[PDB]
Amino acid sequence: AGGLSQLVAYGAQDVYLTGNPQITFFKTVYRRYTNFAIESIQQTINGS
Amino acid sequence: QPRGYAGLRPYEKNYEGIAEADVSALQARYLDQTRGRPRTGDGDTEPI
Repeated sequence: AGGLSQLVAYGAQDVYLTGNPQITFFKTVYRRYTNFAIESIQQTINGS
Repeated sequence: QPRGYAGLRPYEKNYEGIAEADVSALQARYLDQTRGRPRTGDGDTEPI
């Protein structure tokens, strides 16, 4: 019973979805990125 | 001392209780596969 009963319901029509699996969903790879910061700075307006 | 130890009121050295794991090990999965379709198992593969 439970989720185990779905895992074992495995056959030919699952091959196109999970055979020779390429990815998982249970581990996210985050990409290391460059170091940066964002600052809001007021500009001078010329004219009235 | 007049009365020798009658042996009554005994005790048992090093009596430990039943081992109780706190980690709470994962449930064991079954050995029998899920009874899917009994007569049309593993697809049909219709032709053109």
